[PDB]
Amino acid sequence: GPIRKVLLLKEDHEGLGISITGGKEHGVPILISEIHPGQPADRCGGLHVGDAILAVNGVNLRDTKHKEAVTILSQQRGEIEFEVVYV
Amino acid sequence: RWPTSKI
Repeated sequence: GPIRKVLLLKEDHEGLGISITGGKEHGVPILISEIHPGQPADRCGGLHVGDAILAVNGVNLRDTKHKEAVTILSQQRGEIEFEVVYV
Repeated sequence: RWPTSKI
C-alpha cells in the first residue's frame, strides 16, 4: 500500500499502545502486531495491525534490530510522527 | 520465530 505519515499524541504516563514484532535480525521490518484498545495508537486512528513502521520522528527503523527499535520507539514523547506502510 | 514487545 501507500506509505503514510501518521501523527500520534501520547501523554507521559502512557505507552504507545502497540505490540511490535520483527526486526532486522529476522529479515523483516518492525511490524505492528497489536493495537491495544483505547491506548494512544488506537486513539490516533491511523495505525493498524500489519503496518510496518518505517520511521518514527525521522529516525529510520527500516534496518533496525528488534530491541534497537524498542529503545527508539519508547524514547519518543508527546506528538510523535510515524512513517508506516501496509503490505 | 520472532519476538514481540509491547510498547
